[PDB]
Amino acid sequence: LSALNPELVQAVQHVVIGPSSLIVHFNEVIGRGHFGCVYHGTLLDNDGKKIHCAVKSLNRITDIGEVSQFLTEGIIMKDFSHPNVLSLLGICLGSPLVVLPYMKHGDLRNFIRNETHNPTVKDLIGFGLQVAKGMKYLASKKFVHRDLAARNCMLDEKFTVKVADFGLARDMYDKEYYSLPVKWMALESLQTQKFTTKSDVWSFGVLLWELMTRGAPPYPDVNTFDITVYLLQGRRLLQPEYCPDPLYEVMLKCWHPKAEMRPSFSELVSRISAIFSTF
Ligand SMILES: Fc1cccc(Cc2c[nH]c3ncc(-c4cnn(C5CCNCC5)c4)cc23)c1
Repeated sequence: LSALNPELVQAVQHVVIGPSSLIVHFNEVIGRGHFGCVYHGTLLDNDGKKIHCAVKSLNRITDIGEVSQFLTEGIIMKDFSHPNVLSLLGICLGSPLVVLPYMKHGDLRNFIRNETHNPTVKDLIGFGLQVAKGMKYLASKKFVHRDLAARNCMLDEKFTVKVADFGLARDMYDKEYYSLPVKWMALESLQTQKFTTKSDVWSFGVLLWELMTRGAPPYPDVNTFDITVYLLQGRRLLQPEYCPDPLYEVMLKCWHPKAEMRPSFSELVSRISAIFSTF
């Protein structure tokens, strides 16, 4: 730790959580191992208020070169703050730690799939509008997500959706064993391996479809290899049973073959809030 550049150490100070500010409960995992080694933690603020948090041990980082790089992704993610984006509470310098807020209802996909939960069409559209608000913010900062899907959004105790699985919160589903999300990808990303805000808009379209079907898998009868030819033929996901026609018009616009013809996230927020307001 002494070996790190002093000007870089000074730069990351605002992101660092001191060991006397955090109680990590290494004896209790969050979400029955489905999110890897994520533990409950208690973070103390400047006034001593207790904050329930989720603590991820970043096992991939070993050498000083990697520590220095992760320190930069921390500085960048710390500047990202919005009600519909998962915030980075801080980092701890064994393994470096990533401290994230605790999300009572886990991931959005599992929540909408759970038989015991009964969100209305309005509630589902509200979740979609929340995701659109989070993405409008990321897009405003020229940040391209590359893996937007319902499994990658989280829900807190107030049912606020937080876009996640980006920056230091990426590989959210990395499970350890002892022995590309092509169905959410824009046609041009499948052909070029390049990603833009316009390819996030296509992905948002599929997540909208996921919300309106209460988490059904997209294109269940189509192989990942066959998705390109299927999309090139002009075939698209069909209108869900309980989905308003203007909302399906929105989804279809997200899947337009010409990237420039797709709505921006600011247009999606405008259009979806107008639809939400009719309920
Ligand atoms: F972008 C990320 C990067 C790394 C990790 C993570 C995961 C993560 C962060 N904060 C969390 N806070 C709570 C839960 C969680 C899991 N399951 N549950 C409930 C669900 C209802 N049943 C009881 C358990 C709550 C998971 C997380 C995200």
